[PDB]
This record gives sequence, C-alpha cells and structure tokens, in this order.
Amino acid sequence: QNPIQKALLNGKNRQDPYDPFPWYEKMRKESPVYYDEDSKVWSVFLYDDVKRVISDKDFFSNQFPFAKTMLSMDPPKHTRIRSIVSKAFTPRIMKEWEPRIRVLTDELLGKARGRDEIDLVQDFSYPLPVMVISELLGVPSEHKEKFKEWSDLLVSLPKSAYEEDVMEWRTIRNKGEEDLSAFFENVIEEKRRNLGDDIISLLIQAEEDGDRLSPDELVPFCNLLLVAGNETTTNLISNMVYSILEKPGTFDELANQPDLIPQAVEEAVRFRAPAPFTSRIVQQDTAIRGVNLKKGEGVIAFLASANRDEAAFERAHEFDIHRHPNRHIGFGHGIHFCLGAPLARLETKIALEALLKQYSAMETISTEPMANSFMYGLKHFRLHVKEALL
Ligand code: HEM
Ligand SMILES: [Ca+2]
Ligand SMILES: [Ca+2]
Repeated sequence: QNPIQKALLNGKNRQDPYDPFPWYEKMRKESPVYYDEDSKVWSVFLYDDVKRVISDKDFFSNQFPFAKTMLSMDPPKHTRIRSIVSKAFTPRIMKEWEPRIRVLTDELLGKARGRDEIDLVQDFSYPLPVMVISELLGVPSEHKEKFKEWSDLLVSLPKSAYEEDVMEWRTIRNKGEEDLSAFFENVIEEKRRNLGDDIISLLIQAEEDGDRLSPDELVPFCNLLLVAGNETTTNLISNMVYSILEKPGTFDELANQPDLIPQAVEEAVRFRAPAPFTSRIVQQDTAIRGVNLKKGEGVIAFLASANRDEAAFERAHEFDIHRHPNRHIGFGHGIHFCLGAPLARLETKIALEALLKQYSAMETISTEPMANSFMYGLKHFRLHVKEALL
C-alpha cells in the first residue's frame, strides 16, 4: 500500500540485484520519464532530470502522505532539524576521527591476518562503519551484530509485490523497528544525566534545551544516523573493491599511487553507490521532457542511472579512477545533500588505503548480493587474498 515501494517492486527490484545497470540503460534510452500505471509513480533515469527532481524543491517535496527525520521534511522545519547536527558532520570535524578510523580499520585487518580467504563484508566492510557510527553516536559498538541485523531490516523491501510476502515483510521489519527504537529510548534515558562528547548528547541537548527537536524525533534521528551510517559506507567499501577487481590492474594502480584513492572513492559513488535512488512528491504541476507531472504524484529519482547517463559522462559504463571532470550526484543535490558524505569519504579512503597496503592480491570467490533492499551492495563478498611482503 506504499506506492513508492510498489514502484520499486514493479521495476528496480525485478532486475538482477547486483546488476540493475542494463535495465537503467534500457530505461534511459526507451523511457527516461516512465509512469508505472500499477503504482501511479514516475521514475526518471537521465542525469538532468534526476538532478532536477532531487534539487528542485520548488516542485519536488520530500514529504509524503524515518517519516519523523530530516529525510521526510521540507523547509522551514528541515533547516532547523538538519542544523542540529550540520556542524558535527563537517569535513573538519570528521577529520578529527581519521586516527580512530585508522586504528579500527587496522584492528579488523589485524584479526584477518594469516587467512587465505576473507568475507570482506563480515570481516571488514560491515564492522568498521558500524563501529565508527557507534562511537560517534555514543552507543557501545559491542552491539554491532544486532545493529547490522536491524539496519538490514530497516532498508529492506518485501521479496515481491505478493500480499503474503508484503505482510510477512511488514511484520519482521516492524519488529526490527520496535526493538531498535526501544534500544535508543534506553540509551537516551541513560544519556540524559550522563552526557558525552557524542551526537546523541547533542540531540538530547537540542530536545531538552528549548524546542529545536521534539521528544518523538530523538529516536527517529538516532535510527537514521545509525542505519545510514553503516548501510551506506559498508556497501560503498564492498562495491568499490568489487569495482576495482572487476577492472584488471586497477588494484595495482591504486596500491602503487594511493593519492588516487579519494578520486576512486568519488568514482565508486558515481559507479556503484550504496544509494541507487531517492523519492520525491510533486507539490506543483510541472513537466520534464514535455511530460506533465501533477501535484501529489510520486517520483523515483534513479541516482545510479543519472550517474551512468551517456549524455553526462564519457564511457559512463567504465570505472575510471582518473575521471577528471566527475560531477556525479551520488550524494544527492541541493538541501538534502548527504549529511554523511564527509564521513563516508573519510571512512572509505582509510578502508581502501588499509586493504591496498595489507594485500598484494585479492580475487573474488563468491558474492551474495543485498537482494530485496533500498540499498545496492553485497551481503557477502568471499575473496582469496595474498598478504603483501612488508
Ligand atoms: C557512503 C555513501 C553514502 C551515499 C552514497 C549517501 C547518499 C545519500 C543521498 C543520495 C542522500 C540524499 C537523499 C535525498 O535527497 O532524498 C543522502 C542523505 C543523507 N545521508 Fe547519506 N549517503 C552516504 C553516506 C552517509 C553516511 C555515512 C551517513 C551518516 C553518517 C549518511 C547520512 C545521511 C543523512 C542524514 C541524509 C539526509 C540529509 C537530509 O535529508 O537533509 N549518509 N545520502
Ligand atoms: Ca514529513
Ligand atoms: Ca523541548
């Protein structure tokens, strides 16, 4: 009964979970502005139209009939909520974490030492972002396995459009949401008279010291930062290593000149971002490519398709660490531009620097994709590895 969910189940989610890209190409070329008659929802595939839908707030609203987070809010309230944490997520504040993120990354590859096969996701790309986001928020990272279980549910989709699968899915997801929410409620209660140098303390101060934040928006805020904080960066690390190993010689280029890694992270955000789409609702009649959109019509904006648009990028289908002019919209565009982009850039850089120093070779054995998800990425990534001579 969620039209956006139905539209994903009718389109995106009918494609290979780790290879939606031929489908995006087909839509770009044949139906770049597509009405799903079943769901009553538009999809846009081309760079200029996706970029406009996500940024043109005069016409495209974030607020539908996580619901109580900045993600689902329009100005003026959006500006006040985002400003609570805007300063805390700046490149310069996240730079203070580079030492701690290096240590966490080191410790994980430490524990992998002496193994000829690793599960990148279980051993590395899941634990590091869950641990960093736990320490930033101010919760114990010893809960990472439960955090991962809850996060995977909160970004999941039913296995099909079939009412029984949707109901089964609603039950399990709702239970995840209840238990994660109870968790944060317990954390808040504890932190109110034991504040830390941490983001949950910042939120509590905003709710307690004035009316910047409602009591019913603390736990939503926690859920959003916990879940985004790991589901995005986990899948961006995994997807980036996969992108590198897919293109022979890329591994050795980056290892031989690690100053390229920041560019290669931007290329991984263009090429295999963890967030392939976002959604808007039309709040004012408009047109894209002469197609008329009416107030109240939902729109899915395929960032992943925009970032592969032949019209916007040369060799858009190629992973090119040397992309000189890359103006990807993989973090979004305009007022909802990813709050975590600096953290994500910093974690992914450090993750990849570590892997390229630790391993002189890595080869894919198997993967299990994130199927039935809002996210694009890997549940498992088994690799044969050879540790470098030091
Ligand atoms: C790792 C790669 C990441 C990608 C590709 C990514 C992508 C996105 C995109 C496209 C948006 C815009 C959504 C929209 O316009 O509707 C967004 C928003 C956001 N992301 Fe990220 N994200 C990443 C990492 C993170 C991290 C690590 C966190 C938390 C630390 C985070 C927290 C957020 C929040 C809170 C918003 C909402 C901003 C707002 O509504 O004003 N993201 N992200
Ligand atoms: Ca709203
Ligand atoms: Ca208050």
